[PDB]
Formats: sequence, C-alpha cells, structure tokens
Amino acid sequence: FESELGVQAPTGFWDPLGFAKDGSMKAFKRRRASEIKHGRIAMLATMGYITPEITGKFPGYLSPSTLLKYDDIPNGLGAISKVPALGWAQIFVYCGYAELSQDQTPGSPGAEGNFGFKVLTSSDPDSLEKKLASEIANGRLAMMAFTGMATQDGLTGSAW
Amino acid sequence: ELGVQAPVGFWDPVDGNVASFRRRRTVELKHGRISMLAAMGYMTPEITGKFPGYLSPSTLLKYDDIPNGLGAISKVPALGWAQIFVYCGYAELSQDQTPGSPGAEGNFGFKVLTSSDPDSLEKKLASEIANGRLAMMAFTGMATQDGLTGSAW
Amino acid sequence: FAGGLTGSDYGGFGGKYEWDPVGFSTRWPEHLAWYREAELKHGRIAMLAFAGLLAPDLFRLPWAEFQDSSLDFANAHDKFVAGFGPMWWGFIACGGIEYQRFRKLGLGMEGLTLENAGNLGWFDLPKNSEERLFYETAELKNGRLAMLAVSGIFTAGIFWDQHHFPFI
Amino acid sequence: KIAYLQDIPRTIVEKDALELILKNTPKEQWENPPEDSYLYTVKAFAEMYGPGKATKMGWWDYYRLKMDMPDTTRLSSERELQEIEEYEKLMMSGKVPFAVPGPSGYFFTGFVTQWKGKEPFAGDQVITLTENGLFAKQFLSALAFYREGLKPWQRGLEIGMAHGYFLIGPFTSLGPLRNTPEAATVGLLCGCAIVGIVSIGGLIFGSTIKPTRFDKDGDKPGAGFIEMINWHAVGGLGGAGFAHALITVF
Amino acid sequence: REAPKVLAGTGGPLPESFWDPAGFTNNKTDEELLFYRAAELKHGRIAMAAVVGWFTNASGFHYLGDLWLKKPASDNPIEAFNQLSLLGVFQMVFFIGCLEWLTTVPCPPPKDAPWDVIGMSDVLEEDTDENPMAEYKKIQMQELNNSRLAMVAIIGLIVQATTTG
Ligand code: CLA
Ligand code: CLA
Ligand code: KC1
Ligand SMILES: CC1=C(/C=C/C(C)=C/C=C/C(C)=C/C=C/C=C(C)/C=C/C=C(C)/C=C/C2=C(C)CCCC2(C)C)C(C)(C)CCC1
Repeated sequence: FESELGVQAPTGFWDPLGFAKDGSMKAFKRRRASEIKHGRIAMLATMGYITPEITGKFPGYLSPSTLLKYDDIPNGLGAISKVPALGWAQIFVYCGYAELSQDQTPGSPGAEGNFGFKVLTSSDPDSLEKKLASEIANGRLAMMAFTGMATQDGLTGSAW
Repeated sequence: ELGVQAPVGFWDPVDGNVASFRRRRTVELKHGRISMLAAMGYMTPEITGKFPGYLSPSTLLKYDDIPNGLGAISKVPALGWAQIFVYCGYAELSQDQTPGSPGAEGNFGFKVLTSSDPDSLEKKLASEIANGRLAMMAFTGMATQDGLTGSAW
Repeated sequence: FAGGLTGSDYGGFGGKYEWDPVGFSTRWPEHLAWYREAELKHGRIAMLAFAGLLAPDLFRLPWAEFQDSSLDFANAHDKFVAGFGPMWWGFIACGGIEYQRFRKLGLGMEGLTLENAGNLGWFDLPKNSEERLFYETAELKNGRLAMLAVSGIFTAGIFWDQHHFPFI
Repeated sequence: KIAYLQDIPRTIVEKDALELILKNTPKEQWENPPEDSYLYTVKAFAEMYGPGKATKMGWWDYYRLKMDMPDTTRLSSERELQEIEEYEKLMMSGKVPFAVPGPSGYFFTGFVTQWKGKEPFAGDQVITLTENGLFAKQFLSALAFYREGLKPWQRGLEIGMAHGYFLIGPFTSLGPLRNTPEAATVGLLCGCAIVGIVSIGGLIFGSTIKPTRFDKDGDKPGAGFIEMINWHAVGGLGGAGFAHALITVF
Repeated sequence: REAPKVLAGTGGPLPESFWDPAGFTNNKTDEELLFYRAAELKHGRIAMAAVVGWFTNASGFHYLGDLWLKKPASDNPIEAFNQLSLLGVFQMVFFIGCLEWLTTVPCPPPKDAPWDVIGMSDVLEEDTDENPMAEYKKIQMQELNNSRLAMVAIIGLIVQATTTG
C-alpha cells in the first residue's frame, strides 16, 4: 500500500521500520483504524489541556457532593487522582459505548474511521481527500504534540 | 410522516435522509421519554415531598435525603440513583433499539395502545414526540433554574 | 384452558401461561365460574387491603371512633367491634354490595358462567373489545400480585411487629 | 374389540386408570392378560361383575378388589413410557447416555457417546472419552514413545530425561541420608541406580520379547528398542545430573 | 443471520435469543464467530474456577500457602496473592503455560468447534433424537449461562476488593 490518505507531501511512504513490507492489506486498515482513533483522541486530549489553560476552569461544581470547583484539579498529570473515580468511571463508560456502538469490527464501516459525524461533509469538491488527509496529518501532529506536552507536564512538574 | 409537526416543517437548517433519520428519530424519542420522566420526576420531591422511606442500603428509612434539583449525594439516595442508572441499563440492553425494528418501538409491552386509550400512528405518535421535545427544553430550563436561579418552585 | 377466561394470555415473555398445576379446572370444570368469581373478588379486596394499610397512616375517617391513634393493622379489628362499632358499619356495607351480585346472577348463582364471572357491570374507563381483554388481564395480574402482597404484609407485619408500610 | 374391556363399571376400576393400564400393558397381552398383571385381575373380575352379571359384592370382597387394582399413581405416564422406550433404543443401538459416577451414584451428563467401536464385537474398541477422545488420542500419539518422526534414540533420550529428573526427588528427600550435609549426591546415586536397573530390565525385554516396532527396515530385530533403552539410560543419567545440579546450585 | 447460526440457540436469557446489542457479530464471518465463542467459553470456564478458588480461599482454606509461608495467609484473596511465595506464583504460571501449550500446539481443538479442548466431538453424537440423552444443547446452555454469570461475578469480587475492601 502506497497510495492512501497518509502520504501527504513532506514525507512519502514513511515506513522506516518496515511495518509495510509484511503489512497485510487488512493490517493497514486495522493500523489505520488505530491511527485514526489515536489521532482523534490526541486532538481531544490536546484541546483538553490548552483550553483549560487560557480559558478558566469550568464554572461549576464537578461533583455536587465532594466540592470540586474545577480549580483544585490541576490541568495536567495528577488530575487523574483529583477527578473522582466515578467521573473517571463515567467518562470510561461514555468512551466505552462510543466503541460498543455501531461496530468497528474488521471490515465494518467503523473499521476505516467512519462513524457518522459528518460535521464537515463538503459536496465532494475534490476535498474528501483533503479533509481525510488533514484529519490524519493533524492526528499525527496531535500525538507528537501530546507526548511532548505530557513530558512537559511531567519533567517540569506542572502544566508547561 | 411521524414527528412532522404542525407549527413547523422538517425543521432541518442543518439529517435529511432515511437511515440516518431513523437513528436520529430513535435518539429523539429516547431523549423525549427521559425528559418527561425527569420533568414530572423533579416536581415530585417538591409538593408531595421527598417521598421514599423504608429500609434502603445505607439509607434505611430514608425520606429521600437527596435534596435540591441536582440531588447532591453524601450517601443520601443519590448513591441509590446509581441503582436507577444500573437498572436503566438493563432495560436499555434487553428492550433496546438494536431489535427495535421501528424508530423507537419497544413492542408496546404495556399494551396501552391496544384500545386502552393510545392509538397507532396519527396524532398519538406525533403527540409523543412533540411532548418529548417540550419536556427536553423544560428539563434543561429547569436545570438552569436550580443552578443559578434558586430552586424549582 | 379454563373456558375463555383471561388469566392466561398476555402473561409475560410467553404469550400464554396457563398455570393450573393441580388440575383444579379440568377436575372441576363446573366451578370455573365460581373460581374466577372468587379469584377476582380476592384480588379486588386484597388490592383495597394493601392500599388500605397505607392510607389510614395519613388520613382517618371522620367517624370519630376511628379518629384515634394506635389503631394499626394488628388491633383495629378487635378494637372497633364493641360490646355495633365501625367494623359492623363496613360489614353491613359489604352486605349491600354483595346482595346486588345475587340479583344479577340469581339466588343460586345459576347465571354465573365463565364469561360473566367477576363482571359486576361497572364500566366507566374501559373502551373497545380488545382493551377489555387487555384490561381484564391487567386486572388479574395486579390482583394476583396484591393477594400475595397483602399476604406478606399481614404475616410479616404482625410477626416481625412492623405494622407500617415497610412491613419489615 | 376385546369383550371384557367394554362397559366395565367405574366401581371396579376408573376410566382413566383403565386407560393407563392399557397403555402400560403391551398390546399383545390385552386379549389374555398373563398372570400377576393388573390387567389379569381386571379381566378375572370384569367377567364376573358388570351390568349383565353380579352387580353387588360383599364389603370385604370389594375391599380386597380395591387393593388389587392400581391406585392410579403406580403406573408410568406417557412421558415415562417414552423415556424407557427411547433409553432402551439407545442402549441397544450401541450408544450410551453418558453418565459420570458421583457420591454413591452417577450424574447424567446429557451426552450420547457412541459406545461400540469400529469392531462392534471387539471388547477393547469400545470408545471412551479418556482414550478415544480427540485430546486423548492426540496426547497419546504425541508421547515420546509414539511421536511421529522421532529417531529411536530421541524417544529414549526424552523418556530417560524425564525419568532421571523425577527419580532424584524421592531419595534426596525423605531418604536415609536426607538430613546429611550432602543429602543430594546420595539421591543422585540412587536415582542413577534406579535408571540403570530399569534400563537393564528394558534390555532384558528387548533381548527376550524383541519388539520390532522401532526397527527400521532390514535391521537386526529389536535393534530400535535396544537403542531406545540405551538412550533412555543415557537420558536418565543426564536428567538425574541436571536435577542434582539445579538442587545444588539453587 | 446466516453466520451467527453456527452459535445459534446457545445464548440470551432464554436459550434461543441472539442478544448482541452492539452488532459485534453481524458482518463477521463464521470462523470469527466460532473464535469469539472459543474466547467466551475459555473466559467462562476460568471464571467458574476463579470464583470457586476465590471462595475456598476467602473462607480460610489456603493450605498450600499456609504450609509454604509457615503462617496463615490473609483471607482476602488479593492480599493472599502478595503473601504467597514467589516460587509458588511462578510455578502456577508455568503449569498454566504448559496446559495452554498442550491444548494449542500438540493437541489442538478442531477448527469447526474450537472449544472442544477435551475433544468430545469424536465420540459425541449431538445430533440424535433420544430424550434420555441428546440434551447436550441444554448442558451447553448451563455451561455458558453459568460461566457468563461467573465472569461478571469474579470481576465484582476483584473490583469491590480493590476498592471498598
Ligand atoms: C498509534 C500510532 C500510529 C499508528 C498505528 C500509525 C499507522 C500508520 N501510519 Mg502513521 N504516524 C504516526 C503514528 C501512527 N501511525 C505519527 C505520530 C506520525 C507523525 C510522525 C505519523 C506519520 C505518518 C506518515 C507521514 C505516514 C504514516 C503512515 C502510516 C500507515 C503505514 C505505516 C505503518 O505501518 O505505520 C505503523 C506505525 C506503527 C507500528 C507505530 C509504531 C511506533 C513505534 C513503536 C514507536 C515510534 C517512536 C515513538 C515516537 C517513541 C515515543 C517515545 C516514548 C516512548 C517516550 C499506518 C496506517 C503512512 C501511510 O499512511 O501510508 C499509506 C505515511 O505516509 N504515518
Ligand atoms: C470474554 C467475554 C465474552 C466474550 C468474548 C463473549 C462472546 C459472545 N457472547 Mg457473551 N457474555 C459475556 C462475556 C463474553 N461473551 C458475559 C460476561 C455475559 C453476561 C452478561 C454474556 C452474555 C451473553 C448473552 C446473553 C449472549 C452472548 C452472546 C455471545 C456471542 C455473540 C458475540 C457477542 O455477544 O459479542 C462478542 C464480543 C464481546 C462480548 C466483546 C466483549 C465485551 C467488550 C470488550 C466490552 C465489554 C467491556 C465491559 C463493559 C467492561 C468490563 C467490565 C464489566 C464486567 C463491567 C459470542 C460468542 C450471544 C450468543 O451467542 O447467543 C446466541 C447472546 O445471546 N453473551
Ligand atoms: C421462584 C418462584 C417464582 C416466581 C416468584 C415466579 C414469578 C413469575 N413467573 Mg414463574 N416460574 C417458576 C417460579 C416462579 N415464578 C418456576 C419454578 C418455573 C418453572 C416451571 C416458572 C416458569 C414460569 C413461566 C413459564 C412463566 C412464569 C411467569 C411468571 C410471572 C409473570 C410475570 C408477568 O407475566 O406478569 C411471575 C411474576 C410467566 C412470565 O410472564 O414470566 C415473566 C410465565 O409465562 N413462570
Ligand atoms: C502434579 C500434577 C500433575 C503432573 C505433573 C507431572 C507428571 C509432572 C512431571 C514433570 C517432570 C517429570 C518433569 C521432568 C523434567 C525433566 C527435565 C527438565 C530433564 C532435563 C534433562 C536434561 C537437560 C539432561 C541433559 C543431559 C543429557 C540429556 C545427557 C548428558 C548430560 C546432560 C545433563 C547434558 C498433573 C498434570 C497430573 C495434574 C496436577 C499437577
């Protein structure tokens, strides 16, 4: 496989470690499904750190019983022990459904990153590859940005 | 057909298909039912009081000690609302939308529509969805009231 | 099974249950009218009995003899019947209603059949013909449940000394 | 139809009970019930008491008759008769409803294991789960003694390694010198001695019985078995030494 | 259904109710569905033994582990795992590793019924008509329904133990 949505321009078929010399045709889609899912999580993850930094923490109470003004929970690592395990369980449940929804089993329409969002469905103006490639490329950038951001929040100690 | 109403048309300045509308319809009716349950559910801890009582887990003879519209918690009934959440899932995994051949039909277990009073299609199917839409806005508006405008009444 | 009586049908995950595991219907088919009449009348009274035990706890009748505390479900009976009392007021009332049932089905209840059983004729809410079938099963299913419910209420409440809605 | 089974008074036997009798009794016995069969008593009495016959009995005679007839509960119903008629059919067809012994009894596992083997008259071909199941067959076939493609010395080496490694334990522990500072070299020597003794026995077997299932074509008979036994001795030495080395080092 | 017919009449609350309220089986091939069952039965069979092992250990019977540690280990099975000597755990892993190797490579189950690790399919009938036998489908239900209950049961034990003691 050398002609999918991943080959943008600055690098060609970038497989230095040779996962494609033996990458089966379904393995590409499986790994592509992994890449699309990873990239979309990273975009949500990145927003989830840069947005509470500039925009203040949620005006609210997070847990109506355990006094969480969103300000005692820091933006970054360590918030895992600050957010309640149930608010952690409830986001785990919500993400649990989002895959136990319309299936992403091998060969299913959910297995190539298609789920039915269609926020940006341009009327096929030679832009379906543009939006697809942009999502993949941004997800690749978001994953790299997050890992640096995670190391930023860890090695320094807090936030950035 | 179905939920098309009278004061407005298809009200789609944004689905607009068949299969996608069917899934959206299932979401619409589902959200409608909960709001109607929640709206009338919120008015009851008000007049008629916090009706509950009897021997409950860590809440024996609890007169629905979960106060306010949000319910709070503090091991008062709201922890028992998780049992409502769990048993709500049981009906959501047994009498669900995957075997729900029409939009949001659960085969009418109660048979209320078998001439007991509701009817198939026509106004009743349109009245259910329209009432659900009103309650969903009402429940959300009631959520704003409890948050920053006192309590319900 | 049991004539055309609606105890079965519309009865859960299976459409029809037909629970007669002693054969009291096949062995005594002439009494299917009597059994329905008894089963229904048991359900209606039990449902009023369960809804009974709860409402005196909030409102009390203006008879001014029942208007006294400590008359729970373990002492109200033996207290009201006097040297006559309120219990005879209820019993006379039940006689008036039960006499009406005699007139409709004759003195020996000869007119009692497998379709008029437990049908006093009070039709205000029901509509159509299939709903009457649906409502008749809804009647019994509620009625049979309350018959076991008040049975548990009376036994558990007086054994464990509860005397109130939790009955525990 | 049969004469005495018609118009029989209900007082002699009830209708349902009589039908149950007729169902339980085989059809060929209706005409002349054998003897000591409830139907025999029904015939011997219904031909004496009935509409055209003696219509009355003494109280004691009727009491004794009522204790000779079935009491409507000692007779198998239709489903029980089906159970028997099908269980016997299974048993005679060479299939056994699989059962497993328990606390003085057996639980039926609800499985039909075909019992008679390919040779139905052969006594050792009756197929059981523990010897003729897929796992049992593949486990026995994959043993060193049976594994396909193994040279005889390889089978001997594998079996000997197993035996030599195992045989050290019973001596180095709970042995005569179990508490001595060494307590394991003694076990090593005893295990090697046991391996040598059983290898000598195998050599006796191969020089007397001379199995020829391991010999390659055109070889001295029993040569494969002798090679297997010699390499079992070598493997026993090796396994004993390896177990001793592990015990001493660790 | 087509392909889910190979695992038909074997799940749901009642035996013939294909539950799947997520579409995890539709569009999947026959071998994949059979492999999904092989995962289900293997999880359930271990779960059944796991629950039994949990209860015989949470009541006070941990002989091998009381005689190896020379002290009565704690009744809490999660905490008793830590106290159990590391030699015992490694041997426990190795024994299961040998069993998992044994079933897979040397004595593989068939490809049409990948859960027949004992291999009854070569002596079983499963398609006869006798009543006092041929209830093998019913005993398949009891294995699956019990095992499914054991799966959620053992998770409840671990989750509650690791959280609310
Ligand atoms: C979850 C991560 C993930 C996965 C599954 C994929 C998967 C894929 N990418 Mg991809 N990619 C990723 C991340 C990922 N990518 C990131 C972060 C970038 C930005 C650098 C890219 C940039 C990129 C380009 C430019 C192209 C692809 C292409 C592809 C496809 C074929 C190549 C292949 O087999 O890659 C398999 C990938 C993996 C097996 C990931 C293994 C990662 C190793 C184990 C670690 C790498 C070092 C890591 C950064 C260390 C982190 C440090 C940490 C420990 C502290 C395939 C669908 C090509 C394509 O679409 O061809 C048609 C293509 O042209 N990707
Ligand atoms: C290892 C787990 C596992 C696996 C692989 C299967 C596999 C299967 N089940 Mg099954 N089941 C399980 C556990 C499992 N089951 C448990 C625990 C229960 C009890 C509720 C059931 C109850 C059940 C019913 C009632 C039925 C099946 C059926 C089936 C078959 C259809 C495929 C299917 O449903 O999805 C296969 C794929 C999965 C099950 C994916 C596993 C679940 C994913 C990973 C998400 C779950 C994560 C969870 C929410 C969080 C974990 C903690 C949790 C305990 C709270 C298939 C062979 C149907 C069948 O064959 O009937 C004919 C059917 O009707 N199952
Ligand atoms: C342990 C005590 C017990 C209770 C407490 C109980 C309760 C109910 N059983 Mg039940 N039951 C058994 C015992 C008990 N059942 C046993 C041992 C068997 C095997 C012979 C059995 C079988 C059936 C069948 C075949 C049906 C059935 C019914 C109902 C029903 C109605 C609900 C509704 O219709 O309102 C309720 C409340 C019908 C059904 O609807 O089940 C939902 C029906 O078809 N049951
Ligand atoms: C208890 C149990 C069981 C059983 C088990 C068994 C049976 C085991 C066995 C085991 C064994 C039995 C093991 C063994 C091993 C062995 C080894 C591991 C060996 C090795 C050896 C070696 C290595 C050697 C080498 C050498 C040689 C060959 C010669 C020269 C010298 C040398 C030394 C080099 C069962 C399952 C039933 C159940 C329950 C559990």
